[PDB]
Amino acid sequence: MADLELERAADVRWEEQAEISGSSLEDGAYRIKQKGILGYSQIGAGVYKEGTFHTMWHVTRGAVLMHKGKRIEPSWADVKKDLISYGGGWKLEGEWKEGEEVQVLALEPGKNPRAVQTKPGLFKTNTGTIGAVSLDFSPGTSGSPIVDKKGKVVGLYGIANTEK
Ligand SMILES: NCc1ccc(-c2ncc(OCC3CCNCC3)nc2-c2ccc(-c3ccoc3)cc2)cc1
Repeated sequence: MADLELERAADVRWEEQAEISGSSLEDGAYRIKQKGILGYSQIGAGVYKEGTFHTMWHVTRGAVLMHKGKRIEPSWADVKKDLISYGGGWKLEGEWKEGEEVQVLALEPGKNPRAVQTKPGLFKTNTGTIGAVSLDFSPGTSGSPIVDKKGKVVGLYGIANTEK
């Protein structure tokens, strides 16, 4: 049994002086940490909204999450979409405009949370036109929330569906 814990990194908010383009319980952004003999290790990042924890399927892999003294049990998951919901249905219905710049609240392992302002790449798909945000963060930065100018979570780092 892998020991997976949640650690709050910061508040989820859009930052006006973020940093732009390239060159890279309650609510908030949490890191996903696994207990190891070697030491603690961050394999993912998660978003906590309306009492529901959202992360990537591959970070959690369906494993139970420990937060404080209380355990966390997954309600819903979608392996093809790489999304896992803990304690409630998916609460993140926020959509990208497809025409505006976004901020990724990156939570790289061992590194302070930072907001970076970038414009997602756009490419066609059979389902719909999808925005792609691709950066050189460590793997353990997967599940880092992506927000619009409104400060709503438009996607999780790892993919950003465009619906205008
Ligand atoms: N681990 C990275 C990754 C990236 C994209 C997909 C993927 N691969 C294929 C795919 O197909 C589109 C389906 C939409 C529902 N109907 C069938 C097609 N979608 C997606 C997808 C779409 C949206 C998200 C997302 C992130 C945060 O909030 C939503 C994550 C992954 C799978 C793994």
